[PDB]
Amino acid sequence: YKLICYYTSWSQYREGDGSCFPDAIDPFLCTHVIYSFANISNNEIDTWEWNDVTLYDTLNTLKNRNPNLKTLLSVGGWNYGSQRFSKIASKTQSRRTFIKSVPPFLRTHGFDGLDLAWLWPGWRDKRHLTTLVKEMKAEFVREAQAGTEQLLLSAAVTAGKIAIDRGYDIAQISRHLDFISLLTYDFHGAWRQTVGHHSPLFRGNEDASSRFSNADYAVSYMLRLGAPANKLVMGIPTFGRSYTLASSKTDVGAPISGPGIPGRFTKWKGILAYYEICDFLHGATTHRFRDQQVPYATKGNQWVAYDDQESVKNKARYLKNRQLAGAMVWALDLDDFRGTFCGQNLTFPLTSAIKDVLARV
Ligand SMILES: *[C@@H]1O[C@H](CO)[C@@H](O)[C@H](O)[C@H]1NC(C)=O
Repeated sequence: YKLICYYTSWSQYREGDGSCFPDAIDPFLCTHVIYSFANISNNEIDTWEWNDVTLYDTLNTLKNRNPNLKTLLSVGGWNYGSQRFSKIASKTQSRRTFIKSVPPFLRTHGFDGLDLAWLWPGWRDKRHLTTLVKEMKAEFVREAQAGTEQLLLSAAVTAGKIAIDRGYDIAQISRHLDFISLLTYDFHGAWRQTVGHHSPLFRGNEDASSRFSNADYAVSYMLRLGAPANKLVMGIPTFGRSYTLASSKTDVGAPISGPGIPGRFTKWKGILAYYEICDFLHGATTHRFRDQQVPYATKGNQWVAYDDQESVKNKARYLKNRQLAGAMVWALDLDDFRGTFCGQNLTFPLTSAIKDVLARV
């Protein structure tokens, strides 16, 4: 079973205890740690932060403690224009420059592979993504003849049916990819004017406005789309989402004035790290969507959907039962990485619960 964990670049800038560098990652936690994100500049893979070269180096030295640890670099993300990915991929010359540029850049900085994070191809892009992947792999195949062990290639895929049909030819890319991380935690559109959970595992009975909008839909659908189970990795979120409430209504359908106030360390309207969530829980009312098997919390005018040791465990049981290749965590800097907030001393409490479960019979 793989445990694929993301680390984010911009996490180093958060104040006081929120500051995370790759130094803090326990090297026996994950099987694969993925650095996010890399830029493309001059049609060529490239660093993003001013000091990525250093943080790459600090991450790749975690390999000294655990020589088996695999690392990847992720290209794209959202700060980065789909538009701009589209331009690179849809032309045979910009696509060629970029692909050729990737192996020596990985080798130089000590990575074992590439993660493609194009969020997200439009329908005109679908056929180019397929070509990118296909030719990117052939290049990793060509490079391996040089003696070093073959570079890994993975991709991050949205878990919403619409976005899947629109941008991906799953049958085709699964052939060349070493795994796919399914982004099963963006299932509650913020544009909706009500409460709701974003990584439910099951639809629930509550009403069924969408039956497609849950992890189990996403996984069965990829499998039916011809993604083999052994190349599929289910995404588990480590953060929560928050919404300010339009009333004292707090249950299914409860109306919303908008996103929740910024977390103290992440300072982003609508999102909270698990460590800022454990602190929010003090003085909160706690509930669990029985059917969707994930929790939520509320206090003052603030309502929060999130994952916990129990829901994270339960997802890991589900993916084993389904014989998926493993789990993906978003993300190491949003787990309680210091272990100081969440009562038990335990650091990376969310990621360790998964890890503990993956090891079970
Ligand atoms: C990424 O590359 C683009 C295009 O070359 C460049 O203009 C942009 O500023 C780069 N972004 C960062 C953060 O380095």
